[PDB]
Amino acid sequence: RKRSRKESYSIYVYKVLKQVHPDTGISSKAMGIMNSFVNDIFERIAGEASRLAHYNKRSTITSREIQTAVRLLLPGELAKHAVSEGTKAVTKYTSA
Amino acid sequence: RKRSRKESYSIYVYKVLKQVHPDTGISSKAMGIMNSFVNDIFERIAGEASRLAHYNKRSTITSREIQTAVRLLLPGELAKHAVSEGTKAVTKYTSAK
Amino acid sequence: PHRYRPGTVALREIRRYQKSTELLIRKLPFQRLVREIAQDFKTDLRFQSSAVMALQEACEAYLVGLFEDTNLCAIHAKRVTIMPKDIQLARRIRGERA
Amino acid sequence: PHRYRPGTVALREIRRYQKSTELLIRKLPFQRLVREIAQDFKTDLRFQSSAVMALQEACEAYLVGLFEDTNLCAIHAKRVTIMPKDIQLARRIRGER
Amino acid sequence: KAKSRSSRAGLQFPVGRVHRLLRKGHYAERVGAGAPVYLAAVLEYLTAEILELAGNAARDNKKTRIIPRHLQLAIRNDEELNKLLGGVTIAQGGVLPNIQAVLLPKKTSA
Amino acid sequence: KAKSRSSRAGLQFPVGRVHRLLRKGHYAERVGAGAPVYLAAVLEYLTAEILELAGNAARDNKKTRIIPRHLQLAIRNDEELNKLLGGVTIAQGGVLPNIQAVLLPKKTSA
Amino acid sequence: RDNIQGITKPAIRRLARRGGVKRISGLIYEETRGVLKVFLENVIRDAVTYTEHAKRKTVTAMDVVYALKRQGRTLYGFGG
Amino acid sequence: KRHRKVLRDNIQGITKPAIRRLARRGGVKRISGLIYEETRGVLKVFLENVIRDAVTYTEHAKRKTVTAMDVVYALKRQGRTLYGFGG
DNA sequence: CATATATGCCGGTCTCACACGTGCCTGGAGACTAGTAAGCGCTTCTAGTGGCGGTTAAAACGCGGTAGACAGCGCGTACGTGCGTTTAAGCGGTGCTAGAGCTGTCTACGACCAATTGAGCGGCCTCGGCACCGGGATATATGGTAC
DNA sequence: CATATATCCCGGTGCCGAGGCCGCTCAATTGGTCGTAGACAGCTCTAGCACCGCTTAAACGCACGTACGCGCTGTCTACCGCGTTTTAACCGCCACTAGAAGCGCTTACTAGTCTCCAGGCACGTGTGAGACCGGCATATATGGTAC
Ligand SMILES: [Cl-]
Ligand SMILES: [Cl-]
Ligand SMILES: [K+]
Ligand SMILES: [K+]
Ligand SMILES: [Mn+2]
Ligand SMILES: [Mn+2]
Ligand SMILES: [Mn+2]
Ligand SMILES: [Mn+2]
Ligand SMILES: [Mn+2]
Ligand SMILES: [Mn+2]
Ligand SMILES: [Mn+2]
Ligand SMILES: [Mn+2]
Ligand SMILES: [Mn+2]
Ligand SMILES: [Mn+2]
Ligand SMILES: [Mn+2]
Ligand SMILES: [Mn+2]
Ligand SMILES: [Mn+2]
Ligand SMILES: [Mn+2]
Ligand SMILES: [Mn+2]
Ligand SMILES: [Mn+2]
Ligand SMILES: [Mn+2]
Ligand SMILES: [Mn+2]
Ligand SMILES: [Mn+2]
Ligand SMILES: [Mn+2]
Ligand SMILES: [Mn+2]
Ligand SMILES: [Mn+2]
Ligand SMILES: [Mn+2]
Repeated sequence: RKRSRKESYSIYVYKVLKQVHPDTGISSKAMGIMNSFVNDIFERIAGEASRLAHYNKRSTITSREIQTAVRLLLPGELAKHAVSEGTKAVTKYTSA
Repeated sequence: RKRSRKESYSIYVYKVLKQVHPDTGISSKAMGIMNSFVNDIFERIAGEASRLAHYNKRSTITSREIQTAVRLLLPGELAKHAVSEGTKAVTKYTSAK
Repeated sequence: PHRYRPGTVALREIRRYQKSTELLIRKLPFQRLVREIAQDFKTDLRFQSSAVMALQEACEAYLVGLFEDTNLCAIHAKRVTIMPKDIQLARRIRGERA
Repeated sequence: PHRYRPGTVALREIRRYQKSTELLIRKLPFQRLVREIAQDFKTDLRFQSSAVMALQEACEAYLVGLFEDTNLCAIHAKRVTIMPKDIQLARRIRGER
Repeated sequence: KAKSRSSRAGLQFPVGRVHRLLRKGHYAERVGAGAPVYLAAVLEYLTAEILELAGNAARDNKKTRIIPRHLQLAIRNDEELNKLLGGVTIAQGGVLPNIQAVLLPKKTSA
Repeated sequence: KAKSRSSRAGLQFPVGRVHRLLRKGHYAERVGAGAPVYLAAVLEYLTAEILELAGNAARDNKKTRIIPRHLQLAIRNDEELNKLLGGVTIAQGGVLPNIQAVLLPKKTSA
Repeated sequence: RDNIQGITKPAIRRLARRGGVKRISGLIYEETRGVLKVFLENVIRDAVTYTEHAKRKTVTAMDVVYALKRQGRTLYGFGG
Repeated sequence: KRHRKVLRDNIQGITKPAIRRLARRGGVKRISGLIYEETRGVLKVFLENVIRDAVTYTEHAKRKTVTAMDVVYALKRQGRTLYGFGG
C-alpha cells in the first residue's frame, strides 16, 4: 500500500508513566491529551524563547532563553522545579 | 556621538495622513501610537501567515498566506477592503516587474 | 402518591452530570447544525467525524463554563434562577459582548 | 448657603474625567510604589521614567476597565453603589480569579 | 533603474523594508515576492482607515493635530477597529463618555 | 559507538527530536546545544507532574488505566497546573463537582 | 423546524446542570441557542477558512483545533 | 556608599480621592467605604505581575535599569497590550 | 418515628482496545569543516538619582443630613415534577465513491551574492498651533415663594 | 420664578514641539546564479456519506402547585457634599555618576555535509481492564402524626 508516518510523544509519556506509576496504564484518548499538552507547552516555551532572543538582538536560542521563558511561562512552584530539572539535565549532559 | 539609527513607520504615516487629511498634522504621542499599531498588526498577520505555511508543510509565506491571515484576523468589512487593496497591489506589482 | 419537593431532582441532576463526562447534546442534531452554519461560509463541504466531535466538545465546554459564570451572576442579584440578563452580564464582563 | 444633592457632583465628576485623559493617580506616590514592589523582586533596580509612565498608563487603564465591569455588577444587583463583592465577581468572570 | 518596489505596487508603505522584516523575523525559511507587497498594502489601508476617523475627531475638537484621544475616539466609536484593537490600551486615550441610565437623575421634562 | 543525548542528559524525553523541532520551527536562526536538553527536561518534568497526580486520581477511582477525567481532576485540583492550563479544554474531561452553598436545601440542625 | 431547535430545552438543561444551575428561566433556552450559534459561527468560519487554504473540501479536526486556538479556546486530544 | 530611604507602606499613596477619580472615569457614581482597600489590593496584585515579568526581561538583558520596552513586553505577555511607549 | 426511591455495589461475563513483540526504514548521531555570533574587553556620555525650598493644589477630616442599602412582607405565577405520549436518535448495516493525500516529473521562483545609490535617518532651526488664562454667555440645579 | 454656581466658549498671549531643510550613508535595488519548493497530474483506497428499519430512550406536552421573583414599604446609617486645616506634590533648579549603548577584537559554536546504525513507526496479536448489568444493599428524601 502506502503506509504513511505520523510521530507523537506517546513512547515518552509511557516511559515517564512507568517511573511515577509503574503498574498504571492510559487510554489512547488520554494519551492524546498528554500529546496535545506536550506540543502546547513546547510551542509556548519555544515562542517566548524566540521573542527573548529577538528582543535582545541575538540569533541563538540558548538554554538561558529556554530558562527565562520557563520562568515567565510557569507559575511560582512549577517554575522552581522546571528550572532544577532543566539546569540538572544540562549539567549532566555536558559532563558526559 | 550622533545617536544610533532607529527605524519608524512615521514617514509613511505622514504620507497617508496628507493623502487623507492634507491640512491635519499629528503629535509625537499620536505618531507613537500609530507606530505601535503598524508593528502590532504586522506581527499578528506575519504570525498567522507563519502558522498557515507550517500547518500545510510549506517553506514559503506567499501573498496567498498574508491573504488568509488577513481573512482570519481582520473583522468583516475591514477584511473585505484590506484583501481587495492587497490583491490590487500584488496584481499591479506582478505586471510592472 | 409520591413527589420530590421542587429543587431536589435538579440538585441530583447537578450531582449526576458533574460526576460524568459524556456529551449532553444529541450528536446528530448537533452534526446537522454544524453543516447548516458551515454552508453559509463554504458550500459542498465534508466533515471528518473527529472534527464534528471536536466542535461539540469545545461547544459543550464553553456553554458549561458560561452557565457557571451565569449562575454566579444570578446569585449576585440574590436569585437562584439564571435569566437571559445573567448570560448577558457574564458575556459582557468576559469581553465577548459589548 | 448652597448645597448640591447627593450624587449631583458625582455625575459632574463622571463627565469631567470621561472628557479628560490626564493620569488620575499622583506621579510620585505611584513611582514610590513601583520602586517598593520592584525592590522586593530585585534590589538596586533603576527605572527609565517612561517605564514608570508606561506602568502608570497600564495600571489606570486596567482599574478604569475594572470599575466599569464592577459598576455593571453593582447595577445587576439592583444597586447604584459599587462594593468589594462587585469587584470580586467582575475579577472572577474575567478569569483573574 | 532603481525604482522603489513601493511604486511598482502603487503604495506609500515600504514593500522592501516589509520584505526584510518578514525574512529577519523568524517567520519562514522563504518569503514570496507577493507577501510583502500584499502586507504593506493592508498596513497602508488600516493606517489610512484610522487616520481618516482620527482626523475627523481632531477637526470636531477644533484642532489641527491628531492626538491619542483622537485615535481613541476614532477607534472605540468604529465597530470593526474597536474589535480589532479590543485588547489594546492607547496611552493618553481616555474613555468614551458613557453613564448607565439608572445613574441619571429622575424627573427631567427635557 | 553512538548513544542518545537523551541518556547523556538522563532523560526519557527525546533531546534530539526537540533540537530538530526548535530548528525546523523557525524560532531563531540558530539553536544552542543546551536548549533542546533544558527544554526536553522541563517537558518531561511537567509530563511526570501531571501523570503523577493523574495516576493518583485513577487509584482513588479504583482504575489501573488513566482516562481523560483523571487528567482533568488532576489539573483542576492542583492550583498551579490549573493556572498553566487555565485557557485549555480537556476533551471528555468534565468539571470538578461543585454546587454553590446557597443552592443546597435549608438544613439548620447544627 | 430549524436545526438550532434540535438543541432541545432538556439538552440545554443538562449543560446548565453540569454548570451547577439549580433553576432555569424559560427565556434562557432561546438566549443559549443564540450564544451557541455565534460560538459555532465564529469557530467554523475560521475552521473552513483553514480548509479553504489547504485546498480541501473536507473540514479536518486539525482545522477546528487551529480555529479553537485562534479564538483562545485551545482543545486537547484531537491533535493539538 | 550612600543610604537609600527604606520604602514602606507606599500602597497608601493610592489615596481615596485618586481611587474615586478612577471609578469616575469608569462611570461609577456611588462607592462603598470598603472599595479603597479592596482596590489597593487589586492594584498591588496587578503591578507585582507586570513588574515580575518586566524585571525578568531586564535580568535576561543583563541590565540593572528597567526599560519602557521591558514593561511593554511584560504587558503584552499578560494580554494588556499598550500603544505609545515603543514596540 | 416508617415508607419510597435513587444510587451504589458485587461478582460474573464478555469484548475490544491496549500494550506487547516484530519487522522495517528513515531520521537523526558520530565525525568533520568552515564562518560567523557573541562574548568580552574599552570608551563615551545619557539620563537616572537625590537634594533643596517656594507655592499651593490636593488630601484629609469632621460635620450634617439624605437617599440608597437592606430586610421583612405579601402576592402571583413561572417554574419544577411526574406522567402518559410521540419522535427521532443511535445503531448495525451494506454499499458507494469523493477526495485525501501520496508519488513522481519539471519549472518557476526565491535565496544568495556583492558592488551601486538614493530612501530614510539624525541634526538643527524655527514658527504657528495650542496650552493657559480671564471675561462674559449660558445652562442647570437648587431653593425662594406665591398660589 | 429667581438665583447661585459650574461649564462653555471667546480672543489674547507666549512657549516649544511639530515639521521642514540638510548631508551622510545604509539597506535596498540590480542583475546573474543556482537548488529546490511546490505545481500539476496520475493513482490508491481511506473514510465520508447515505438509504434502511428496528428498538428504545429521550423529547414532548400537559397539568398540578409551590417556592421563588418581584414590587412595596419602612428603617437607619453609610456615603456624599462642603468648609477648614494639613500635607506633600510639583516645579525648577542644582550636583553626581551608574550603566546603557556602542565599538573592535577574537573563537567556540553551530550549522552544513556524509555515513551509519538503532530509535521510533505501523502492523498484527491475544488477553486482561473495564463496560455492562441484574438484583441486591444502602442512603436519603418525604410525609404521618402525636406531642
Ligand atoms: Cl508570493
Ligand atoms: Cl544552549
Ligand atoms: K543611563
Ligand atoms: K477520504
Ligand atoms: Mn521592601
Ligand atoms: Mn433511634
Ligand atoms: Mn427508624
Ligand atoms: Mn466489580
Ligand atoms: Mn498482551
Ligand atoms: Mn557582532
Ligand atoms: Mn523639599
Ligand atoms: Mn452623622
Ligand atoms: Mn436595616
Ligand atoms: Mn536605496
Ligand atoms: Mn534625500
Ligand atoms: Mn491659533
Ligand atoms: Mn477660566
Ligand atoms: Mn427643590
Ligand atoms: Mn407658582
Ligand atoms: Mn481660542
Ligand atoms: Mn517536493
Ligand atoms: Mn398551572
Ligand atoms: Mn408581581
Ligand atoms: Mn562605569
Ligand atoms: Mn504502534
Ligand atoms: Mn444496573
Ligand atoms: Mn418532611
